[PDB]
Amino acid sequence: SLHVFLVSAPGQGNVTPMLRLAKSLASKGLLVTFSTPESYGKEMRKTNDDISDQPILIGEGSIRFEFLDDEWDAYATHLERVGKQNLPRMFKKHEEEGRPISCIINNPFIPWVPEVAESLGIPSALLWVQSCASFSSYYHFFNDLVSFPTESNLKKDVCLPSMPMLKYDEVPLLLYPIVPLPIISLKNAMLRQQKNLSKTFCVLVDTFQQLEDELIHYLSKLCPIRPIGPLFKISDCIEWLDSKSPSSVVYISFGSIVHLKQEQITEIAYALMNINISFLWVMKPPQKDSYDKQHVLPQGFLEKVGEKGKVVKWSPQEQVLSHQSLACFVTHCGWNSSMEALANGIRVVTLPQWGDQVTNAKFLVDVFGVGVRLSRGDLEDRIIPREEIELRLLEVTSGEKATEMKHNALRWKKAAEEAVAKDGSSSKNLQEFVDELNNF
Ligand SMILES: O=c1ccn([C@@H]2O[C@H](COP(=O)(O)OP(=O)(O)O[C@H]3O[C@H](CO)[C@@H](O)[C@H](O)[C@H]3O)[C@@H](O)[C@H]2O)c(=O)[nH]1
Repeated sequence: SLHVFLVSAPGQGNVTPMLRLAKSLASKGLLVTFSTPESYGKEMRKTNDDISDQPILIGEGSIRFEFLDDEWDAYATHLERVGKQNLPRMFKKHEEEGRPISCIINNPFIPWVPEVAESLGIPSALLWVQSCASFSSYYHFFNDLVSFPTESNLKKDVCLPSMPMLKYDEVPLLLYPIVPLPIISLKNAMLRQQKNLSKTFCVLVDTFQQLEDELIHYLSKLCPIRPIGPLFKISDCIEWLDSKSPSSVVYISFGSIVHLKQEQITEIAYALMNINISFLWVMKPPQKDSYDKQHVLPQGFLEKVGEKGKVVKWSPQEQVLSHQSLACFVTHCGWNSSMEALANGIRVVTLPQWGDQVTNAKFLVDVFGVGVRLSRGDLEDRIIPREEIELRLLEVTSGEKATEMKHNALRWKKAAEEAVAKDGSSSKNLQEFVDELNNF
């Protein structure tokens, strides 16, 4: 019935939640138009045959794919410029066909979208694609409410409300003073998103109330949040895994962006060879425009390790992480992977790299209690050697608190599944958002 337009920044980290939310809304019986820049839509339309220029009927609703014309930080202003003109182009064609948009939902890395929305008098909504503690970090940074590291004091602790104390290198690294050249682009977009929050009536977050309970209430009277996660639940690999014994495979994957250093890759392989543990390891091939090059393994690696180890280029990570044969998840602690691990009951080994990964790894290890810390990310600037890698793999699988960390994980999978059930907090939140879309 209701035409709700969704628009994502390019990239797995942003498209996966927007699309997951799109499927949620369509299931709730709405016309949902997902939109992403064409240069990126090109790459998911080649790999997908059901991204097929018809609505995919979901529940009582449907999902049409109207990619914004990319005409393609130099890119950031280009996407803004092109987009601020071509977006209303799409809201005229749509309106003048009897189906006009009643809400635009964007993610932070296109923070100008709310402006365009309010320019046309369309209500603007924000899908936050990180944790509520990541939101709270940015909100308090932008509004200058709590003290943060400065060039004058690069190592300052930070005390945010209803959060553990974070060390200088546990707050999302986009807020760190020492920021490389391109990293400034995303920094401003996050801060630009904090600015336009005034122009937004609802902030949706892929978290569940039990996971970040006290922070969500604190923000409910400051900058209210709507937890509607885990979105992925609300909305050769397997057979090989089907042939292992339960709780025995080390699964390793660092998402679609992180490309570790060769030296770091080598210490992981020797680590896995040494302790002779079963593993599934995603080693992402690079972009064919070099930039950074394909990794290599030790010689005879695959043949020394044998049936115990398996290297793939990409993985059905949702299917993998629900698999009883997994023992742990060496993760870069992206939020989409952190939520997948939490809602599947998987213990983690944290190797965060940049952005909010350091925060999420702080929480998984010290707050959520579901894993072991392996590294501290980019400000640490240290090749984690094979011996501590072997060390954390034994702590998380057979150490003293291994079963305790397992129990913790199970209870978070229990609590994640309550929230997504028909009457749970997140299902209710999501319906009350649908309840508010209609009423206005
Ligand atoms: O082999 C793989 C590896 C990953 N995934 C999927 O890829 C996504 C990974 O997302 P995430 O865990 O969020 O990793 P990144 O792509 O690095 O996410 C980026 O965007 C997120 C939202 O801004 C931030 O939390 C991260 O810091 C940023 O790196 C998840 O849906 C995984 O299931 C696969 O299907 N197969």
